[PDB]
Amino acid sequence: EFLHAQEEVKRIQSIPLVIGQFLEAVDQNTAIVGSTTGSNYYVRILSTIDRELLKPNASVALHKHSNALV
Amino acid sequence: AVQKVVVHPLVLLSVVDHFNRIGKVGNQKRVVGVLLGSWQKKVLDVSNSFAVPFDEDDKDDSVWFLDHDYLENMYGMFKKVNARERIVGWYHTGPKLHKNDIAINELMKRYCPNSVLVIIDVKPKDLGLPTEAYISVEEVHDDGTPTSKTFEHVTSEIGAEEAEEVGVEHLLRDIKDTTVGTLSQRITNQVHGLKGLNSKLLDIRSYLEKVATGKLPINHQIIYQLQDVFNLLPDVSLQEFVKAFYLKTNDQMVVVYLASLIRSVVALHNLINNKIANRDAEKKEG
Amino acid sequence: TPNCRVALRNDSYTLHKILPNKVDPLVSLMMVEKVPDSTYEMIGGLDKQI
Amino acid sequence: AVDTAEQVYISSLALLKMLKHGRAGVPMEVMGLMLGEFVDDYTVRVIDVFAMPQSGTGVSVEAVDPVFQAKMLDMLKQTGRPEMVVGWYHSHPGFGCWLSGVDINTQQSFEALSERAVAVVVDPIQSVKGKVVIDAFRLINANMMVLGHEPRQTTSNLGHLNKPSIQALIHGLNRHYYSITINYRKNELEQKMLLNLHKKSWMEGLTLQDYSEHCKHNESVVKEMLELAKNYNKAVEEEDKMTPEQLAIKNVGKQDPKRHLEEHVDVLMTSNIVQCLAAMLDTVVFK
Ligand SMILES: [Zn+2]
Repeated sequence: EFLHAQEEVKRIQSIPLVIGQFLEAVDQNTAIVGSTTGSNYYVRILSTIDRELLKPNASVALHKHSNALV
Repeated sequence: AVQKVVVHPLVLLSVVDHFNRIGKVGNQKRVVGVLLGSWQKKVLDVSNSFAVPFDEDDKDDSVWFLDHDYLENMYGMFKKVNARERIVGWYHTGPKLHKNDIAINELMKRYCPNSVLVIIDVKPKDLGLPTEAYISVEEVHDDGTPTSKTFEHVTSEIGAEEAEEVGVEHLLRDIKDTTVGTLSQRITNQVHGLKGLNSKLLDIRSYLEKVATGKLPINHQIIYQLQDVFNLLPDVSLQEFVKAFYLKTNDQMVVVYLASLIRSVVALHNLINNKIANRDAEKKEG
Repeated sequence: TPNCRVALRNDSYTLHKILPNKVDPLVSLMMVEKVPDSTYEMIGGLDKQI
Repeated sequence: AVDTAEQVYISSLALLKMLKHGRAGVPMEVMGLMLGEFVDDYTVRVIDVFAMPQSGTGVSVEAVDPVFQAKMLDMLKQTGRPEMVVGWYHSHPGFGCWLSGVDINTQQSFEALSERAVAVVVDPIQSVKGKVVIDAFRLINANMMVLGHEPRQTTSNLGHLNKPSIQALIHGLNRHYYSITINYRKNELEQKMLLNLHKKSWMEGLTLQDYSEHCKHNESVVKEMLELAKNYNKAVEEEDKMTPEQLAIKNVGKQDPKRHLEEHVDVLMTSNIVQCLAAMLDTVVFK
């Protein structure tokens, strides 16, 4: 089941991602990102990304439906 | 000219239930139905099918019933709800196939010119056999031989598109033969990959037992086509010798000093990190 | 709070959480976050202006 | 004499007809029927599903064609098995699952004709990864407004299978229709033939992928594993009392000391053993 978990975490990102830009970080594993569709959002972020690449600004990859940082 | 057929997993699946539909009155031990298809290239595609009433008699084995009118209307239905799909052939089961299949095929080649048939194996489902598909050509037989039909074979496979793997992966949920394998997974692939090696070989064992012993008339084509196999296996030599230990050692070096040492030192790091954190909580309890 | 953003549940529009960090778009080079580039002593000859 | 926590059995052959036909017409909200048998009071099974030709109206009562109805039923009587219709389904691409205002009228038509006539909503474009957004529902009366809607009783399997999701209770849940549980009539000889025939490789089990790319890959890992070993040197000879339980937690990065370590040692081990062990067997087996 540990290998099932790492697979399903892995295959959430190989997808037609949408691209927004990182805006602000609330805390651990949750932040504010604004999309390039307009309409600024507030979603959860992963545990994969090292958090030192989100300074105030970075173009980021976002899921369509769940809309989280990818 | 068919490269290979692609079996969508709804069709076989929709054969097994229809065998189970008639199974409450089951005395036929064969199920014949219509195989819809989508011809694209030299590779063939199948994604839908249905069944048709069919009977067959053990005596004289040449009185048989495909229903044309049932084949007309229900295909007219599936055309109306989906104009992408058309017929490509037919199916049956019971791997010891009845010899009537010349007559079944030569009838419904007036629906598809390059008609094709697929044998599924509902009850034998164990060792190495997903399905089997034939192709129909007719030479005389050979140069100085009488006439014949001679079904020929085209290789087969089981295909996969999106929104059926979604139906597949949600239905396995038990062991699944999990993604890219471990040590135990690869060794089992070598085990039952080799358990079918002699299984194909025990079949070719029995053929040249019962043809060379003296029962059934010999083919000539299969004999010399078997002959070149035995004059193609490699042997051991000095050039095989010095080369094998040249690159077995080279595979070995990566295992020996780079994997065994470094895994030990990491576990040796977990010694000191444990023993420091053990006794420093021990001596500082009181 | 003034300029207070809130987390809003996207279905039923209920207040999920008070969001901190009131709006600061494009404040990147503002508050530099790394100072050490030159020291106080390596200027020389400009003492009255210092 | 009232509803319970029921159960819906769908066959394996049904589910593949559902989300293939939904994936076929992905923009245009496809429509089909649901053909099974009301087996008792509070379980129901469905064995078979056939589709419907699509009209310009869409999912409504008018897309149900009565002459396509009785003709399709007739040619399933003599081949396969005849049985009663037990419901219907349609596809909602842009959102998960809830009965719309036109969906609720065609449910009234079937529940007046049939016993309960369970509807099914399938989202094909959301059902992608390893889970399926399929749900089944049933229209509740307004006569029980002074009584308990969802009239459930003596069982403890109501709190399972879903809590009522927020995107679905914003619509007519739970005062126009109720949810109902789904599990699968899953059996052997269909489980094993779908396992063993979709993922199998017989002669591939002793191939070689031989050595020009295998021994090349033996260079491809060792090189950065050298540099990552030098990074493993760095943290271990550091070893300072910087409150070392805090020093380990403020630099989690899915990084050097054990995470980016022996993971590579595993891949170097599994690739080379399975290569060399299959090499020795082919010398054994073939002369
Ligand atoms: Zn609808």
